Amino acid sequence: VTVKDVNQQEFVRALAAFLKKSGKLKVPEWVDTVKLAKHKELAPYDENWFYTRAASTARHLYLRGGAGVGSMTKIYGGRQRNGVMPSHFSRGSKSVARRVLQALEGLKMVEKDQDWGRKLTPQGQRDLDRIAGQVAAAKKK
Amino acid sequence: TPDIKLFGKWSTDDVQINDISLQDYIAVKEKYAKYLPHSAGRYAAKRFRKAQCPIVERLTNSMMMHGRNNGKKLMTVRIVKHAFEIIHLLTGENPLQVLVNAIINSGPREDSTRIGVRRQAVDVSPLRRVNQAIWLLCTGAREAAFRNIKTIAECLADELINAAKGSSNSYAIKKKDELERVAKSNR
Amino acid sequence: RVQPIKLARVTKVLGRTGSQGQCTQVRVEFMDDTSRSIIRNVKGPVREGDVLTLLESEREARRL
Amino acid sequence: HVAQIYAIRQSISKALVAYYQKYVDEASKKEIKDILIQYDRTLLVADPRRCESKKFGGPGARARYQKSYR
Amino acid sequence: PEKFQHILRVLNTNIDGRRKIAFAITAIKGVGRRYAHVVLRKADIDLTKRAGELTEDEVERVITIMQNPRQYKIPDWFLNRQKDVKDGKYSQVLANGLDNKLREDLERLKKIRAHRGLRHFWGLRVRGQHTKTTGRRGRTVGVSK
Amino acid sequence: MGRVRTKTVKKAARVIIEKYYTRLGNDFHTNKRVCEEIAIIPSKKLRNKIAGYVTHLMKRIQRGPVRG
Amino acid sequence: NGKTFNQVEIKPEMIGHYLGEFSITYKPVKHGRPGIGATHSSRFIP
Amino acid sequence: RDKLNNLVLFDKATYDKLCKEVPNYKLITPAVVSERLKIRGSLARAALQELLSKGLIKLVSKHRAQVIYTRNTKG
Amino acid sequence: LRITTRKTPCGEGSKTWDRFQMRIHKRLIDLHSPSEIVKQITSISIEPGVEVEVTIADA
RNA sequence: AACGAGACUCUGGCAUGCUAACUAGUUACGCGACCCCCGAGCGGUCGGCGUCCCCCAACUUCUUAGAGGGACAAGUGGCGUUCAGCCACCCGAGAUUGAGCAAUAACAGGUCUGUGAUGCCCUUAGAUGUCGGGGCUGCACGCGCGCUACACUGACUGGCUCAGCGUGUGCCUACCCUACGCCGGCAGGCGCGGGUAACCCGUUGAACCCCAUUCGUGAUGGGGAUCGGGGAUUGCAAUUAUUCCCCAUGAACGAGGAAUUCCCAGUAAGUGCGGGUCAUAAGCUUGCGUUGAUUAAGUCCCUGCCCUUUGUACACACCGCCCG
Ligand SMILES: [Mg+2]
Ligand SMILES: [Mg+2]
Ligand SMILES: [Mg+2]
Ligand SMILES: [Mg+2]
Ligand SMILES: [Mg+2]
Ligand SMILES: [Mg+2]
Ligand SMILES: [Mg+2]
Ligand SMILES: [Mg+2]
Ligand SMILES: [Mg+2]
Ligand SMILES: [Mg+2]
Ligand SMILES: [Mg+2]
Ligand SMILES: [Mg+2]
Ligand SMILES: [Mg+2]
Ligand SMILES: [Mg+2]
Ligand SMILES: [Mg+2]
Ligand SMILES: [Mg+2]
Ligand SMILES: [Mg+2]
Ligand SMILES: [Mg+2]
Ligand SMILES: [Mg+2]
Ligand SMILES: [Mg+2]
Ligand SMILES: [Mg+2]
Ligand SMILES: [Mg+2]
Ligand SMILES: [Mg+2]
Ligand SMILES: [Mg+2]
Ligand SMILES: [Mg+2]
Repeated sequence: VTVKDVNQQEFVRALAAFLKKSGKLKVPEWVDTVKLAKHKELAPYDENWFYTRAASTARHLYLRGGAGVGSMTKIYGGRQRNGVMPSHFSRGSKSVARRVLQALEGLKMVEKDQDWGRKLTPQGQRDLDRIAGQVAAAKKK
Repeated sequence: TPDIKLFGKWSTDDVQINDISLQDYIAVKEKYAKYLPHSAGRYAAKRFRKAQCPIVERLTNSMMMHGRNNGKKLMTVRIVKHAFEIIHLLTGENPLQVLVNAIINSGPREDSTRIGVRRQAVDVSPLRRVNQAIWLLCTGAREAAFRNIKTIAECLADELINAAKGSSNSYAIKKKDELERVAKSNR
Repeated sequence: RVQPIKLARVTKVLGRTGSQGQCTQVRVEFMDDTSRSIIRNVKGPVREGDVLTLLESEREARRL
Repeated sequence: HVAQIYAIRQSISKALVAYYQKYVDEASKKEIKDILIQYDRTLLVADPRRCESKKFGGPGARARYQKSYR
Repeated sequence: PEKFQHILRVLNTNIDGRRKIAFAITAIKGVGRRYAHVVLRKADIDLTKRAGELTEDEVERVITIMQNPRQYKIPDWFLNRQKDVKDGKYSQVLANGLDNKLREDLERLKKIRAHRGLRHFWGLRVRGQHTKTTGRRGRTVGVSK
Repeated sequence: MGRVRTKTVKKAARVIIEKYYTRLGNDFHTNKRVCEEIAIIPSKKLRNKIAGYVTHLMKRIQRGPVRG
Repeated sequence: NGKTFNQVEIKPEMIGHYLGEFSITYKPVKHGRPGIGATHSSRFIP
Repeated sequence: RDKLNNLVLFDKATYDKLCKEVPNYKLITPAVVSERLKIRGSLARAALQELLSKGLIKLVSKHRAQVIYTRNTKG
Repeated sequence: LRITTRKTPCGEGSKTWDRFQMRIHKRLIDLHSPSEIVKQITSISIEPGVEVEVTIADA
C-alpha cells in the first residue's frame, strides 16, 4: 500500500517505534531541558518526543519536497497566549527542527535538495511505504 | 435501510408523536430522516421555514450557547451523539422516543403576558411550545453540569430522561409547572 | 373547577392585540362539534390550521 | 475544514449526473437526479451565501461600537 | 493501593503527598513547574507517582539535586539568581533565602537611594505604568463640603 | 418591497404603445427586443421595466380600452 | 534635573547604574482637597 | 464553593465495593463512579481500565472527552 | 490601490471615513517577428495615457 | 415644470456559450524515473501514489479578465372600485445582497494647531523665529471606550488538516519583503541568493475546530496582576523598566446592584490574518477570510420621526411664558 492510504496518526506512531528500534538516529544532549517552542509553557509529556518528531518530519517530507528549516518551524508553529493581551501565531524552534533534519540525514533517509532544501532519498520512500503496508495490514483497513 | 437512513445506528421508524397539536411541528420521520444533525440549512429565511427542520438539528443548534460555545457545532454534534448512547443504556428505549416525550412533557400550553405587575393569561402556539421545550431542556443540562465532575453529555441525558419520565426533578418540568401556575393565578 | 382539556383548531387570524403587538386574536373550533367557535388570544407564532390546547375553554377573550 | 466537505459532496454528485447524461440514456440520469434532489438540495445546486463587508463604526457588518451619553 | 503516610515536611514547607510529585514540589518557593519537571527528570525517578509513593531514598536525592543543580547538568540560563550581584554565583535560591534575597535587593536599592528604592519606599508602582487610574487602594473622597 | 413603477417608466411605455401598437404582442422576450430597436433606453434595467409594463398594458388593451 | 544641579556623592554600590537615576525630575505628591469638577455629584452654581 | 474530600487511591473496603458494583450498573462512566464512592475521579479512570482488562465490563464508546462502559452486554 | 482617510480635519463630529481607490489594468502581447517591424507597429496610434513597453527577448 | 426619491456607479450570486493565456492551469499520454504489491499476476504487462522531470502534445472545466446574456412582479391561482397594486406557488444561479452619491433652509456646532487660505490685535533682537535638560506618563479620588478572565461545552502536551483582502527596495528622507545553509534552549547572529513583483517570500502548511494523553470541583495544573535576577535587538541616547526572551514570585476574580448599549442570516458571537502610525512597537482603528446559532416576520407601550385636524397669553419658540 501507499503512505496516503492509511490513517496518519497511526503511521506516525509506528514510524516512531521504527526509528526508536534501531539505535541509530543519535539524539541531542538537551532532550530533557528544552521547551520545543517560544509559545509553550512546559516540556513535552512524552519522554521520547524526538523520535515522534522525526517520524512527523519524515512523513511531512514525503508529501512536499524541498521543505527546509524555515518551513518545518512554520509547520509546528501555533498560538501564543500573551497573558492579558490578545493571542497571536508563533513559530516553532529552529534549533530543534535543524537537529531533526540533520539526524534524518544521518540515516540516509533524506538528502539536501538540488534547489536549496531537504528531500527524501529513494531509500526513505521505501522505509515509509513498508511501514504504511505494515500499518494497513495490522488494522485490516 | 438502503433507502432508510437511521442515524448511523438509531432507526427513525417506529417513533410515535402521541400529540395531535405538536405533530406537524416535530420533524422526526419519513421525510426528515437524515444521517447527521448538520446541514447548510437556510431555515431562517421565511416565517415558518423553521418547522421543517429536523428536531435533532434544532437541539444541536440550541445547545451551543453562553459565549465560548458559539459556532462550535462539531463539538455540539458529538455531545448529542454521546448522549443518545447514554440514554439507550440507562433506559433501553429508542433514544429518539425519549427526546420526543421530553419535548412533549416540557412545553407549557398556558402562559401570561404583562398588560396595561398586572398580567393576563394566554395560550401558547405549538411552535412556541416546541421552542420553549428545546430551550428549557438545554438550559437544564447547561446549569446542571457547570461546576460538577459530571459531563455535559451525562447531564443532557439525565435531563431528557427525567423529562420524558415526568418527575419534576428536571429543570424543564419545574419551569413549565411554574409558568402554568403563575398563569392560572392571573387567569 | 374540574374541567377536561379541549383541543381547538384555528380557522381565522384576526389581528395583533396587546400593548407591544405581542399576541394574536384567533378564532377556533372545538375538535368535537365543529358547530362551536370562540375567540382566544394566542402568545406565539400562530398560523392557520394549527391545533391549540385549552386548559380553560369556558373563558373568552375580550382584548389586550 | 467544513466548507470543503460540502464542496466535495456536491462535486461528486454533479459529476455522476453529468457523466450519466452524455454517455448513458436520459431517463437513466433524470432518475438519479431526482433521487438526489429530493433528499437534499445543495447536492446539485450551490448556495449563494457569502460573507458581508465590514463598515466603519462597528466590529462587523451590522454591529456598532458602544454608544455613551453622560 | 498502599495507603501509607503522605503528608511530607520538606525543608521549611509542607508538601501534600496526595498530589503528583511534579506538581507537589511546586509548593516550595523558587520551584515552579518548568523547574520541577527538570529536577525530576535529572533524578531519573518516575513521573506518574503521587508524592506519597516516594520512600526516604528518593526525596533526599530529589532535594539534593534541587539545591545543587549545576552539579547535575542543569543549565545556567535556567536558574532564578544568575551572576549574583554581590558574589558572581549562579544559583536557585529556594525556600527562605528567597525572601532574604528579595529584601536584601530592596534594601540595597534604598541604601544608595536610587529611584527604584524610592518607589519601593512610597509604596508606588516600580515599572513605568500609569498610576492615575489604576492601583486604587484608598477610600472615596467627598466633594460636597 | 416596492415593485411600484415610476412616471418615467409609465410615460415611456404609454408612448411606445401609442406609436408602435401593431408591433407589440403578449410575450415579454419579444416586446423587449421591439422596444430595444424602436427607442433609445440608456440602460438595461430600464429597458426591462419598460418592456414589462408594455406587456401588462397590452394584456389590458385586448379587453376594454384604457383611458390614457 | 531640568532646573537644578542636585548633588550626589558616588558610592561603590552605584557602579553600573545611570547618573540620572540619582536626581528625580518631579516632587513626590501630597494631595489637596478635591475641587468643583471632581465628581458628578458636583455641578451647580447660580 | 464546597469541600469534596475524595480518595487518591483505594483502600480495601472501597476496593472490594468497586468489584461488587460491576453487575449492578447499566451505565459506567468515571463521573458516576466518582459520585458513588469518594474517588478522586482520575483514579476512577485507572480503576475502570483495570476492570476492562479483566473482562469485567464492556466498552461501548471511547472518545477524548467521554468514555462509556456497560455490564457484560446482558439484561 | 486603496486609501481610507478620515473625512474631517480637526477630529470633531461623527467618525466618518472616505475610501479612495485607483485601479491598474495590465495586458501583455507576444510576437515572433524581426525587431524593426516591432518598432514599426508599436509606435503608431497610441491615443490615451496607456503605457507601452517593448522587451526584446522573453521566450 | 424644476430639485430630492427612483433611475445612476462600484460590488456579491449564475454561463461546460464567446474571446485566450509556459508571469495560470487541466487532461492526455511522449514520457522517463522513484517506490511499494497494495490487485490479476511475478515483481514484468495491466494497474495504485507524486507540487518527481519533460512536450514546438490537445484544450480552457477549475485561475485570470474583457465583451455580451440573464429578472421584468414576466408565468399561474387568489385579493383588489377588477386601476395602482398585495399574498401564495411553478420554473430558476436568483423573485426583498451590500455600499457610493444626495435636496431647500439652518446652527453664533468643530476647525485660525492642515495650508505660501485669511482680516484685525499682540510680539519682533533681553523675541512669542534654535541647541542641552525636564514635562506631556506624576496619584487620596469621580467617569468613558476597551483587553483578559472567573474553568470540565476546560487547561496542558503531542499529532493531523483548511483561507482571503493586502504590502514589499524611498527622489529630499537611506529604511523594504524574505528563501536556504550554518551557529545558539530562546530572543537572536553569521553566510549566500530571489523579487520594482500572477515571476521571489508563497502551493501564503494561520487560529479556533478535529484526534489521542495528564489533570478532577480544591482560588486547583483556572487566572496572570505585582515584583526579583539574567540575556538580546532598534537607536545619537532606553533611568521614570521602548520592544523581545528565560528562571522565579502567583493578587483580585467563583458570572457581577440601581441602570444601560448593539443586533435579523453567512447576520450576532467565537477565531486568527493584513493595511494605517512604524529606526523600535498594538490591548486602537480600518479591511479580509474561517466556524456559525437562539429569536421576529410584529406593534406604537417606552424614546423619537413624518403628514392632517385642533388649541395657545409661546416667537430667545415649553430648556417658553407667568401669579402671589
Ligand atoms: Mg466578526
Ligand atoms: Mg404636476
Ligand atoms: Mg395575477
Ligand atoms: Mg425550484
Ligand atoms: Mg440596493
Ligand atoms: Mg439632505
Ligand atoms: Mg482652518
Ligand atoms: Mg488669524
Ligand atoms: Mg493638533
Ligand atoms: Mg526650527
Ligand atoms: Mg528641546
Ligand atoms: Mg496625552
Ligand atoms: Mg468613541
Ligand atoms: Mg494544541
Ligand atoms: Mg477567547
Ligand atoms: Mg488587526
Ligand atoms: Mg512593516
Ligand atoms: Mg502593525
Ligand atoms: Mg488612535
Ligand atoms: Mg437607547
Ligand atoms: Mg408620512
Ligand atoms: Mg392652528
Ligand atoms: Mg412675543
Ligand atoms: Mg415650564
Ligand atoms: Mg416673583
